[PDB]
Amino acid sequence: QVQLQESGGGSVQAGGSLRLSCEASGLSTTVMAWFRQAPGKEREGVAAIYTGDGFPYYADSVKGRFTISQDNAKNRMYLQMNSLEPEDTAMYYCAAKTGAFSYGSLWWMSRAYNHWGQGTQVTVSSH
Amino acid sequence: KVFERCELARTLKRLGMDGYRGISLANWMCLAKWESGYNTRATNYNAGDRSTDYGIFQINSRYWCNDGKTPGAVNACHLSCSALLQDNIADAVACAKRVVRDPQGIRAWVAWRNRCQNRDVRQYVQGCGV
Ligand SMILES: [Cl-]
Ligand SMILES: [Cl-]
Ligand SMILES: [Cl-]
Repeated sequence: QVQLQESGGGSVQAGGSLRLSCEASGLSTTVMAWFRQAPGKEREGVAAIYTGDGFPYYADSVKGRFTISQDNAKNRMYLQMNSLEPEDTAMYYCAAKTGAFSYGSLWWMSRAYNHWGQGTQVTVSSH
Repeated sequence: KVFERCELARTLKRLGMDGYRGISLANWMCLAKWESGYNTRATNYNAGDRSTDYGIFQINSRYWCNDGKTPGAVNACHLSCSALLQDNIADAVACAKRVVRDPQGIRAWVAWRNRCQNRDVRQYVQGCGV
């Protein structure tokens, strides 16, 4: 299968930044993503990136502030989180696919992913 | 047949192209756009080796499909090229999937390298709900 290992995370003040990384081992991935579970909200796709062509998707709420990228040499994906706001506070989870999206399955749907990281805490506080 | 943009997006999605070997639906769309303008009947003859490119992905008859008139032809997709000229693109999708299992992946197509790679391709799927 595919073992996912998350790194990064922590506490930061609004306007600041954090870089999350996720490394895959095992089967080769077709798609890697970050999901997040904010307090008092339902879980949610944050950004996704296709392993083969590097095409990225972003949730509306992080567009222009977050950047997802990768280094296939190291089977490693990165989420650069800039201009962080309190509402970005959440558990962030790495996710991966080893195949295509089924019809009706969108990049932001947790059901579309078969492999998950253990979750990384990110806490943003006001100034 | 000439597909409409979102019509084609949904169709390729249904045929399992979105994320196939890590290639996004957006890039497959850009490929179809810049190979044939989404036209299943498209053909391009290459007087240089007497081969022909067929269908929505402009798959070439020397290596990939059999058109019975290309010298030194291999039929790696094991398909009649005529199969790549049909309104239903199931066979074309399977052959395109085969192409990209080669080391180049989607870079096999020089139009993709020049018209898609390094360029905006989000425009091809925007608003389609795929
Ligand atoms: Cl695949
Ligand atoms: Cl021959
Ligand atoms: Cl095949």
